Amino acid sequence: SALGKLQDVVNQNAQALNTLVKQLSSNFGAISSVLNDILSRLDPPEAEV
Amino acid sequence: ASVYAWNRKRISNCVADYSVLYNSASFSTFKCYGVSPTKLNDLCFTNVYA
Amino acid sequence: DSFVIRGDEVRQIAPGQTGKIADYNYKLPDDFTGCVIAWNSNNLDS
Repeated sequence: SALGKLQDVVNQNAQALNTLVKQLSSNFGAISSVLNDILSRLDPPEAEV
Repeated sequence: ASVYAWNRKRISNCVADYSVLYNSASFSTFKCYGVSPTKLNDLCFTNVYA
Repeated sequence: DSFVIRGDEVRQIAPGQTGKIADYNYKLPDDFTGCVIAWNSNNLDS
C-alpha cells in the first residue's frame, strides 16, 4: 500500500459524493423525505411549506 | 359507542371512495391532517382505522 | 365582491380554505387577499 496519498484523495472524493447522495434520505423536518409523496398527498398550501 | 370506549373498526381489502362521502354535505366538519382531502382518492394505504 | 352567504359557511370564504360552496362556487385564490368583512344579517334573509 505504497500509494497512500492517491488512494486518500480518491476515498475523500467518493466519501463526499456518497454523503451528498445520502443527504437525500433526510426528512429535514418534513412529513416525508421523497418529494413525490409530499406532492401526492398534500394541498399546495402545505406542500409548499 | 361512548367516547371513553371509542369503537375502532379495521378496514382493509376494499376499494374506498372518499370523494362521494366528502361530497355529501351531511358531515358538518371535515378536517384531514397530513393528507389532502381532494387527493384522498388517488392514494393507496395499507389499512384504515375508523 | 358582494354576496350573502349563510353564517355557518363564512369560515369557508378564506384564502386556501375548502368547502362545498367555497370550492364549487366562490373560493379565494391561494395567495394574498386584501380583506374579508362579514356581518350576519339572517333577519333580513328568508
